[PDB]
Amino acid sequence: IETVPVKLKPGMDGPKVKQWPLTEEKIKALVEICTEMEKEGKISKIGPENPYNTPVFAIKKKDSTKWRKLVDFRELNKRTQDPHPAGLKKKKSVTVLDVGDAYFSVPLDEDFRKYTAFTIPSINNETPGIRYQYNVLPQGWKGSPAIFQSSMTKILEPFRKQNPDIVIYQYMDDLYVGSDLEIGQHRTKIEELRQHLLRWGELHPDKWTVQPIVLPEKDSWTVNDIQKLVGKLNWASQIYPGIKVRQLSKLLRGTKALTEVIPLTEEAELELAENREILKEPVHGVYYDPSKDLIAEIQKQGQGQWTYQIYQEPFKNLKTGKYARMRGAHTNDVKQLTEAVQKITTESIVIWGKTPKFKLPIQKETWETWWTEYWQATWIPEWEFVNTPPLVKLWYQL
Amino acid sequence: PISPIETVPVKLKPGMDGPKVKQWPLTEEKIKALVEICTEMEKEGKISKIGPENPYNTPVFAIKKKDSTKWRKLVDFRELNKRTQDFWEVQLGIPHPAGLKKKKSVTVLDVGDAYFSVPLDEDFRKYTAFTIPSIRYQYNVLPQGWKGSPAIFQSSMTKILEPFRKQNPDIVIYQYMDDLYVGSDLEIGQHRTKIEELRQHLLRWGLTTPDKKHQKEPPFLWMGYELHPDKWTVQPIVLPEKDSWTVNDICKLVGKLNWASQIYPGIKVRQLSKLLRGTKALTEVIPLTEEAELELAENREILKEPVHGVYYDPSKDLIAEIQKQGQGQWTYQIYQEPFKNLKTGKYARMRGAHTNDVKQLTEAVQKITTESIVIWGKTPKFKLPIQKETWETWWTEYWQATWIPEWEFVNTPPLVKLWYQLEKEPIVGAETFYVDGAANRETKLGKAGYVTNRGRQKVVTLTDTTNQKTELQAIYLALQDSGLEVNIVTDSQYALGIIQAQPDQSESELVNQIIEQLIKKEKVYLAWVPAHKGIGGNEQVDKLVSAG
DNA sequence: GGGGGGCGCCCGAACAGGGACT
DNA sequence: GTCCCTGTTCGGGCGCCC
Ligand SMILES: Nc1nc(=O)n([C@@H]2CS[C@H](COP(=O)(O)OP(=O)(O)OP(=O)(O)O)O2)cc1F
Repeated sequence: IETVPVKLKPGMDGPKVKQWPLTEEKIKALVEICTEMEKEGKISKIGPENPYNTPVFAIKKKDSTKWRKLVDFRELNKRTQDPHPAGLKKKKSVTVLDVGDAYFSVPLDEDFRKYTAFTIPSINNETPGIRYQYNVLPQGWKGSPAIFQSSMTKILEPFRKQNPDIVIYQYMDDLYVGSDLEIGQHRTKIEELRQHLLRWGELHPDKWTVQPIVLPEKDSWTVNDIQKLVGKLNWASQIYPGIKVRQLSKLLRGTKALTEVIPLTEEAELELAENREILKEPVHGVYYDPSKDLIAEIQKQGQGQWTYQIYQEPFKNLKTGKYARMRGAHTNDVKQLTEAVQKITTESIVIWGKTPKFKLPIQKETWETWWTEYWQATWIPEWEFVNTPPLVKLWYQL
Repeated sequence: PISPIETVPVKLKPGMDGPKVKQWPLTEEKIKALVEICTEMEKEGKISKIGPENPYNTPVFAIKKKDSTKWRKLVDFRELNKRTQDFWEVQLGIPHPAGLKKKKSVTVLDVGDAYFSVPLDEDFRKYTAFTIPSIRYQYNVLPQGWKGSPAIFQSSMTKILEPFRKQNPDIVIYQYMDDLYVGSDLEIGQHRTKIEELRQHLLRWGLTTPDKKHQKEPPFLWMGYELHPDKWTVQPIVLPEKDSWTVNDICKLVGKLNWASQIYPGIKVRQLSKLLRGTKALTEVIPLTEEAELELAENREILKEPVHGVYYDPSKDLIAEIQKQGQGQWTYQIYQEPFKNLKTGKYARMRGAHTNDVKQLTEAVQKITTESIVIWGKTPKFKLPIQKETWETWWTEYWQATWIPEWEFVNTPPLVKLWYQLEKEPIVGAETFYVDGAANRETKLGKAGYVTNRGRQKVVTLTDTTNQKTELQAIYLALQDSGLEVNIVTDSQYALGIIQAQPDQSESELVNQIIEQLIKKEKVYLAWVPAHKGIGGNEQVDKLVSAG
């Protein structure tokens, strides 16, 4: 099969990211997988005159004895020369299948190959790194689904005609499949498709919570209560211009003890009623724009609770939600946090068919030390680390 | 001989051309070492006489080796290096003896004239023209001085050994440049037979292994260590004894100490390291501070002691133990059976303007984890001087994701603790201070002060200051004039973000004074309010400190 | 004495991103 | 906008290995 020429963005060079250290488990899996892929023409050994490199690692799926190689092509994808269904976000069930295997059947433009180099490390540096290069469409490169789209459309073609109200969507190595079939018939449907895919060679979108901002109800308000209140509202009013603060702020006339209780005037009692409602009405006027990135922000609320907001322009939230989890001993913030970004990435792909840039409330080294131990997705969002002002923490609190 | 291995294709950077640079003068002795070496290389086809068809040239020299009798020929290719393409370095780090496993039979072998056994690409040979003054040659093999040589050799060597590795997966070959550690679980006769097979393999590809450099009996000299059978040791470390120290002197002592700390527990270099600040040149001389003075002494005593490390048993566990050293310094020992270190180390990296002990401990744990994964390929278990409750508190009240892997408490002081604890709710019967500060960008003049619910007000004036600074000054002021219990209300996001992270150390003299006060107090409570929104008595204090 | 690649350690220079202010 | 303050990368010395 003749290849599809591909190019980098203009004025851009190939990736040069250093490999990071791997556990013994992972290196053995990768050495094992790679020698096979080399036995099948899918990858070739290369020298160091190829100046490019991209990190690699591996994940062990669920309960299994099978590892998945996972190359981190985020950089490459950023440098690679560049129709999502609104219906998918509305389905009782949505199932996610891993069709990455399919790509190894399509040769990779010879001139491009060099930009996909990677390196396998050794334990305790017993050897120099072993460098490989790709000869087919690599999994995790955004080029792979593009170039394979046409063949993809032929495969799913009659499964779709035969099942015209099952919606099938593809993102990178992933196939999303939604139906309103009761579980069992959805399950029997899914296996039908999988059978259909070996012949060529779970979610619930409808029940996703939106997380409103909310205000304390109290019989006794102190000066401190009211000050906290007013400050939270002053900020909330950047999101909801409806919000008002003047009558409440009037109770903090003078200079008073933090624990002095203050009887709410009926006006201030009134605007409390308003604001409580101006929060219920949805955020007016926010249009998804695919020329810009989805920004995701995450806040640790404690007790295993996590909050987040997806937006593209500050205060213009496309969505705002919450992630709850286990309350006890073995609670691991880093594990919860990577589970959070995986549930959130998943929702974004489903709703807007795109990946968010995460702003993460963790130290960079703490995160890079451990995230690949809790990762289970075939893709990898972009992120940046950010020590979040302890003010926003209280804004989204439940 | 020259390997019949395929050359590695190299090219200059685009639009660039080879180097033209005059040979510089040479010692007579070096000139003779040089032509003895060249007349021999040329004879073996490792170098070729060139003519006027070669425009290029690059200066050469030589230095005695570690055997003090033989010369090493070098080429200052600094210019050609700039115009040579990028490589991806394949050497990902440095092997460490503590990652080796007990072996029944061991051998160490050097490759003879390693580089000069690997051919250099033909199209690139011309750019390596040099001149021996007393003859003009060019390289047919890899030259020592070019930036392509290490990776091309390291990769070439890896090719050559793959066949033998695959044929013999249970012989372990640590491969560092041309140095080979070969280990096996065979009896000494079978092992020696395998070494011969390895030497023939190597010799088939043009790589000789001279007996002169073939170690057969313990202890083995490897990577700067001595490998005995049950233990390993670092070849002796000698510390300079100048009585006048330069920057370079210092830089040369911190290195040898860092080197030492991998097996010498308790090493410290904070006070030495501080000297290195501001010094605009290596030759600058500096007087040892009194505490630097003392520190160097502590380390000198440490080096006198006799110390070794042991090898690695994968059947057992990896345990890492951490000791607090003071001033943001940490020592650790990694082991499997008590009092038999695999290795040791230190962490002394100051990161953050402001920080505290629990943070740094978390940073020490992360460094040790990453390093255990490189050396043994798995995380260790921890023993830390921090109570479960302390860690639990911190995790509970820190607005960030933080975590430590499996660990058990060790009451070996000095224990790690939180030196003060802000309150979650405002304090009954504690004077309430409303603080604030303002500053004039042009004059650098400012004011900081407070107003309290009991009628107190104070305003302090400052010079050469800033907004942030005056906000921090106001707070310090309220701590100074308050009782053992105080409520403080500020509108400064800056100030609230520092203090809420419970620091116990800072770069800032002012934050340090603030920390002192927070430690003395019985209860503090810090609240925030938005500025310029008429919120009394933030409003009242705003007017006061706003005479600018 | 002048060269090279790797890792480590410290440092200061550069530059990025958020807050407060004119 | 600018100024201030904080965090990152990155290059420069030195240590060790070959
Ligand atoms: N200082 C050095 N610069 C180098 O470029 N090298 C290179 C990298 S390793 C290669 C050969 O190292 P060796 O020290 O075994 O020296 P050799 O092979 O040149 O000669 P031999 O082994 O002593 O026969 O030379 C070594 C150095 F010690």
